[PDB]
Amino acid sequence: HMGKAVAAIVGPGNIGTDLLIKLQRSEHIEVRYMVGVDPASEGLARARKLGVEASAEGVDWLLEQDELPDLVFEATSAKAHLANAPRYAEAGITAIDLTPAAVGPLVCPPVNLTEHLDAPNVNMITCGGQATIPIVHAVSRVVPVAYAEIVAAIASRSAGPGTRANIDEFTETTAAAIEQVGGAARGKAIIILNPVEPPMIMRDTVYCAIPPDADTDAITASIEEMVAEVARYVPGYTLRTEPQYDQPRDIWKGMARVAVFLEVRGNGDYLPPWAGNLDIMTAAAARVGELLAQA
Amino acid sequence: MGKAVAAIVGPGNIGTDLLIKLQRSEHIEVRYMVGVDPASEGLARARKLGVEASAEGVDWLLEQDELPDLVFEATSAKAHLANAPRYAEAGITAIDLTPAAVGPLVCPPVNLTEHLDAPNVNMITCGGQATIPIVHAVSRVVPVAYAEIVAAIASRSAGPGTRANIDEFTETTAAAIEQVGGAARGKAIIILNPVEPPMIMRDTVYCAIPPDADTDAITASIEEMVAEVARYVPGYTLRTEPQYDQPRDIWKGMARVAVFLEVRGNGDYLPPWAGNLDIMTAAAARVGELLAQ
Amino acid sequence: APRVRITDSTLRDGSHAMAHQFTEEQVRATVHALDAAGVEVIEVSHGDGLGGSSFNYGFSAVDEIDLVAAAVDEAVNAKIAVLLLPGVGTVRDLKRAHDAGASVARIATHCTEADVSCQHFAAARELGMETVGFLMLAHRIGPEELARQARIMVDAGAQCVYVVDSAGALVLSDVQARVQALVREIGHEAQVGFHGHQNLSLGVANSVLAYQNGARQIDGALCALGAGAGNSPTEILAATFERLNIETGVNVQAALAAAEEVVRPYLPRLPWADRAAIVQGYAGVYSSFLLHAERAAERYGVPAHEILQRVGEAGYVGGQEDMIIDIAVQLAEE
Amino acid sequence: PRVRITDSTLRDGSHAMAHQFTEEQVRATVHALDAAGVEVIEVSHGDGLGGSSFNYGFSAVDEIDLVAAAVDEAVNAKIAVLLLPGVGTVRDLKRAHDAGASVARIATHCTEADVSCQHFAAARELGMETVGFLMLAHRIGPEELARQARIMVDAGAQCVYVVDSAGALVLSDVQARVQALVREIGHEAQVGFHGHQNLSLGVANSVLAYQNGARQIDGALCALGAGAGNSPTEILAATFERLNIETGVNVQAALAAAEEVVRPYLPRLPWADRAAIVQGYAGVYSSFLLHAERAAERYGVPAHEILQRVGEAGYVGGQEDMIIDIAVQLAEERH
Ligand SMILES: *SCCNC(=O)CCNC(=O)[C@H](O)C(C)(C)COP(=O)(O)OP(=O)(O)OC[C@H]1O[C@@H](n2cnc3c(N)ncnc32)[C@H](O)[C@@H]1OP(=O)(O)O
Ligand SMILES: *SCCNC(=O)CCNC(=O)[C@H](O)C(C)(C)COP(=O)(O)OP(=O)(O)OC[C@H]1O[C@@H](n2cnc3c(N)ncnc32)[C@H](O)[C@@H]1OP(=O)(O)O
Ligand SMILES: [Mg+2]
Ligand SMILES: [Mg+2]
Ligand code: NA
Ligand code: NA
Ligand code: NA
Ligand code: NA
Repeated sequence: HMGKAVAAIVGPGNIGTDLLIKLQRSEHIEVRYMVGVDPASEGLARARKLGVEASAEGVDWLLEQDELPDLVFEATSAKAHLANAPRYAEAGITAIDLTPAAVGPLVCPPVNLTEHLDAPNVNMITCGGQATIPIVHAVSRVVPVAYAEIVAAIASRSAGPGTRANIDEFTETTAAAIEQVGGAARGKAIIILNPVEPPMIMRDTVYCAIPPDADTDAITASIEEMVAEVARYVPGYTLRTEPQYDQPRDIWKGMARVAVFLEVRGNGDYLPPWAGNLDIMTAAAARVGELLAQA
Repeated sequence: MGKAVAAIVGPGNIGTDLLIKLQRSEHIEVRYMVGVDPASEGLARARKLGVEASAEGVDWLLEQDELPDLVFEATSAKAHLANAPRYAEAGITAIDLTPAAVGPLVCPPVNLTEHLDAPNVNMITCGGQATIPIVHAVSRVVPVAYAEIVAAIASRSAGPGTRANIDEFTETTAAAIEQVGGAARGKAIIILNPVEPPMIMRDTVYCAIPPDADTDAITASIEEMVAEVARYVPGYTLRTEPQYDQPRDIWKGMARVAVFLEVRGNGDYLPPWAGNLDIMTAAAARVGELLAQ
Repeated sequence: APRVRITDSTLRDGSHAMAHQFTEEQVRATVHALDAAGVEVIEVSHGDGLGGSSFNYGFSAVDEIDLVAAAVDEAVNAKIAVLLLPGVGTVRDLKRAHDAGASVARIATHCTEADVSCQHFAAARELGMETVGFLMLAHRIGPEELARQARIMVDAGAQCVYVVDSAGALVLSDVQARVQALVREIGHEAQVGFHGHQNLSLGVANSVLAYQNGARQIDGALCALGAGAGNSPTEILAATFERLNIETGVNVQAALAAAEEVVRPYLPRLPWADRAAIVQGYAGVYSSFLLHAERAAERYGVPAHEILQRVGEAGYVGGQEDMIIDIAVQLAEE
Repeated sequence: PRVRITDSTLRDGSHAMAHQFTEEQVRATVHALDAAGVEVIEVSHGDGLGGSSFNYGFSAVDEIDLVAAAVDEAVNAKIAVLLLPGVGTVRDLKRAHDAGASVARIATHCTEADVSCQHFAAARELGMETVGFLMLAHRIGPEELARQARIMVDAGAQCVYVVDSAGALVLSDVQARVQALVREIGHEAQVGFHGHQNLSLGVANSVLAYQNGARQIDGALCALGAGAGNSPTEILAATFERLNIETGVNVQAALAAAEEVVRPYLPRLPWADRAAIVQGYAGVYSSFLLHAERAAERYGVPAHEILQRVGEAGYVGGQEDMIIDIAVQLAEERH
C-alpha cells in the first residue's frame, strides 16, 4: 500500500494536537478531521489554522460526515474511548487508542504490531511503555529475561492531571506490558516526577536480568538495532552510553543484569522538547497508524 | 614543767584557727596574738579568750618582758622573711605556716625528729601536709620513681593568696614530694570546685612502684600512716583501700598505687570544708607540741 | 509543655544503611526494645517504601511484608508504620501492609508533587490507618510553596505533614521557616512533623527547633541508623527532649540501652559524616544515594564524593538512583 | 563579620588519642590544616601544658616537642597552646613560647577566673595573643558567666569562650551565654564558643554562637576530641559557607584533610555511644570518657553508670581521680 489513509483525531488536547502536527508530516496519513467537545479548544483552533476540518460537536458529528475516515486516533480519556470504541467498530473505522481504555490489543510498533495489523482497534500502552518496551524486547529476543524493570523520570510539567491522578496504574499497566509485550517473565515500572527548571529531558532506564553467561556483544547489537529502529520515528531517542553489564550480586537476589540508559528528547512539534513522554506516545501512535495504512 | 609559752603572729583565718587548737593543747599556752590591723578579728577573738592581743606587730612582741618560747607565723612570705631573723636573734623557736621557707620543710609523721633542735621550721603547703605522709608511707617500703598528688578543694576555701599563687602550689608541693616524701620525681595538681554545700577536701596520691612490689606491705604501711595522721587530724580518712594497677605500656615498666583521701576539718574556727587550712593548723600545732617537749 | 511523638525509623530509613538486608530476628529484637522503651510508632519497610525492592534501589533479603508482619507480631503497645512512595509503591502494596497489621501509613512525595498522593491518602483513611504525609527534599522549595503542598495532602486525608530534610541540607532557621509556614496553613486541623538527617550534624538541633515552632511529630533512628550520615538518633532525641522538660513518653535509659545493646552490634558500620555524606548535605543530595554512589565508585574507579557532587549540581530527586551510574560512567571517561 | 575557626584536632583530640600523637601525625595534620586556610591550630596535651600525668595519662612524645614540630610545619597558621592553672604553669607557658607558640588559651572552671591572672599577664608580656576558656559553662547562668569573662578581660584576655566541656548546652542556652558575654566584654574583646558532640549539638550551638556575636569557634577534624567529639572542622567550614559567612577555610581542602589525613589514624570514630550521651545529659566533663571506660573494665561496672554518678556529684575538669572512687563504690554495691 502506497496511498494515504484518511484520519480523524478525537481529543484536541496536548496529545491530540501534537499528533496532528506529526500526522501532517506523515508520508501515509492525511488528517481530515479534528474532533472535540469544547468550542474554545486550542487544538480545534490549531487544526483550522492548518486546514483541517474541526468540530466541537464530538463523535456524533464525526459519524455524520459524508466521507468517514479510514483511521481514528483517540486522545480523550479511558471513559471516552470506552464509549466511542464500539461506535468506530460498527462504522468500520480502525481505531488507535492513546488512552488507558485498552479495548484492543496493547501494541508497540517495532515489537508486536505485525501480529495485530488486522485488528479493528489497537491500544498504545503507556508513554513509558513506548519508551522502554522496545529495549526489554531487544534483550529478551536474545536471552531469557527473568525480570525487567524500568525507571521513567519525567519533567513535572509534562505530567498532566490524568498522569497525576493515576500513578499506580502507570506502574501496573507498564509492568504487565513489560511481561506480555516485552517478553520478560516478571516486570516492574517506577515513575519519578522532577520539577527542575528548565524542565528536564525525559530519562528512562531499563534493567533486565540476564544469564551470567549471556553473549553481551549480541545483546548490545540487538539494543543498538532497536534504538535505531525507534529513532526512525523518535529522532531524539538516544542511548546515553553503552549498555552496562554486571555479574550477580546479593542485593539483586543473585541476578546478573544489563542496564540501558535512554534519554528521550521530543521533536518540539506542538509540545516542548521536555515533553518527551507525550512526544513518544504521539510518535509511536503515528508509526502504528502508518504501518496499519501500509499493511 | 608546764606549758610552753607561745605567740601567734598573723591573726587571720589560719592564725585564729591555730589559736583555738592551741587553747586545748596540754603542752602550749598562747600568751600573745600579734597583728598589724587594729580592726582585726583574730585580735578580737584572742581578747575574748583572755590572750594578750596587739596590733603593734612584732616590734611590740619583742619588747615584752616575758618572751614566748615558740612563735607561730601565719602572715605572708614577705612578713615571715622580715620577722624570722628577729625571732632567731631573740632565741624564739619559729614555726612558719607561710611560704617563706627560711627553715627546713617538716611534715610531722615523716621527718620532724630530724629537726627537733631547729630554730625555725616550715610547714610546706597545705596539700603537702595532706599527701607527703602517703608518699613517705609508700617510699619507706619500695622505691618510688614518681609520685603525683591531686588536691581538690572547695572554692570557698581558696583565699586570695591561694588564688594568686596557684603555680607556686604545684612547684613547691612537687619539690617537697621529692625531698620530704622520698619520691625521685614529683608532680602536684590543684583543682577548685564551687559545689554547694562546699565540698570536703579530697586528695589523691599516685605512686609509681615496682611491678613485683609487695602490695600487702605497701597497704599496711599506708594504713599505719593514715592512722598516725588521724591522731592529729581526726577527719583524715581513706575513702577506700589503696588501689593497685599493673604497668600500662605507656608506664614503661612501672606499676601504680592510688590512694584516695578525704580530709575533713575539725570545725574549730573554720568550717569542716576548710580542710586545707585545718590540716595546716593541725599539723603546725603537732609540730609545736613536739618542739615544746 | 505539649508532648512530642517520636516515630522511630531504624527499620525503614535504617534499611538504606543495611542495604535492605535486615533479618527477621533483627527486626523483632529492635521492635521489642523500642516498644518496651515506650516508642509509640515504629516504621518498618524497605528504605524506599513498600514495593521498593528493585534493581534500582536493591532488593530486600527477606520478603518486605514478612518483616512488617513480624514487627506487628512483636509489638505490644507500639503502632507499626509503613512508608509508601507513589510511583514506586501502590495502593495494592498498602493493602498488603494493612493485611499484615500496619496501622500508620506514611505517604511520601517529592516536595513539589503532593497531588500524586491523593489516591493513597484516600485508601489509607478507608482502611482506618493513621496518615502522615512526607514532603521529601524539603530544602528544594520555599516555605510558602511547601505549605501549599502540605494543604493538598491534608485535603486528601493526611493527619500530619512532615518537613523532610532528605538531604540533611537544612540549617536551623530554614527548618523554623518551613515548620512555621506549615503550622500557619494546616495547624488548626493537622499535625506538622520533621524528619532530619545528620549530613551536617544538624538533625537533632533541627528537630528541637521544629518542635519549638509547632511540630508535634519527630523522627529518629537508634544509633542514627539511616541514609547518608544517618538520622537524628532516637536515643539523643529522648535524652535532649527530657533535658528540655518536653514529654516524649520514651524512657531515656531504655532508649540508650536499645541503641547500645540491640542495634549497635548489628551495624555494618557506624553512621558517620564522611566527606561523601557531608557533600550530600552541602549540595542537597537525597541521602539514600550514598551506598549506591559508593558501589558505582568502586565499579567505575571514581570517587564517590565526586559522583555525589555532580548529582547535587544536576538536582535529581528521590528515587533517581539510576542517574548515579550515568554520572559514574561520564566521570570514568573523564 | 568573619568567623575565625581554631582547630583542636591536636589538643582536644589528644584525649581521644590517649595523648599518643606522633610528631608525624602532628606534622601531617598541621600541613593539611594550614594549607586549607585554618588560622589557628591548637597543640597540647588534652589537659593543656603540664597535663602529662597519672591523673590524665602521659604523653607519648613531649608536648613541647609536638608544639615545636607544629610551628616548624606551619606556614601561615598560628600555633596555640592550652594551659589550665593548677595543672600547667607560667614556666610551662614560657617553654611553649620558646617553641614558637603564639596563642595562649588559658582555661579555668567557669566560676574561677581569678586563678588565671598571672597567666594572662605572662602571655601578654610574651607577646602572645590571649584567649580565656570558661569550662563547664552550663554549670552557671549567663550573667554569672559574664562576670567571670570580665575578670579574664581585665587580666588581659583578648577573647573569652563559652566552653561546653560537657556537651550539655542546648541551643538557646548557648544564645543566652554568648549574648551576656557580648554585652559585657564585646566592646573590648571577642567572644568564642567551643562545643562537644555528646548530644549532637556542637555544630548548631556554634552557628547560634556566631549569630549572637561570637567571632571565634573551635572544631576538630573528624570531630576528634573528648567525649563524642568536637564540632567537626570540616562541617563548620561547609555549614558557614552555606550560610554565606566567611571563614577563610577552603571546604574541599577541609573535607580532604579530615578524610585522607586524620581519618586513617583515628583509634575509633568519634561517636555518641551511651556513655558519651550520659556525659551530655548529666553534664560531665568530656575528657572523663576514656578514663571511665578504663575504670569500667578494671572494676567490672558500666562506664555509663560511673559517668552518671560523676554528673550527679558535680565534679569539675581535672577530677578524673574521682572516677576511680566512684567505680570502687559501684563494684562494692554489686556485693
Ligand atoms: S504521555 C502520558 C499520558 N498520560 C496518561 O496516559 C495518563 C492518563 N491520561 C489520559 O487519559 C489523558 O486524558 C490522555 C488520553 C493521555 C490525553 O492526554 P492530554 O495531556 O492530551 O489531555 P488533555 O486534557 O490535554 O486533552 C484531552 C482532550 O480531549 C477532549 N475530550 C474529552 N472527552 C472528549 C470526547 N468524548 N470527545 C472529544 N474530545 C474529548 C478534552 O476536551 C481535551 O481537549 P481540549 O480541546 O484541549 O479540551
Ligand atoms: S591552706 C592554704 C594556704 N594558702 C597558702 O599557703 C598560699 C599563700 N598564702 C599565704 O601566704 C597566707 O597569707 C597564709 C600564711 C597562708 C595565711 O592565710 P590566711 O587565710 O590565714 O590569711 P589571712 O589574710 O586571713 O591572715 C593573714 C593575717 O596576717 C596579718 N599580717 C600580715 N602581715 C603581718 C605582719 N607583718 N605582722 C603581723 N600580722 C600580719 C594580716 O593582717 C592578716 O590578719 P587580719 O588581722 O585578719 O588582717
Ligand atoms: Mg530519610
Ligand atoms: Mg573540649
Ligand atoms: Na464510558
Ligand atoms: Na508519563
Ligand atoms: Na590549698
Ligand atoms: Na540559621
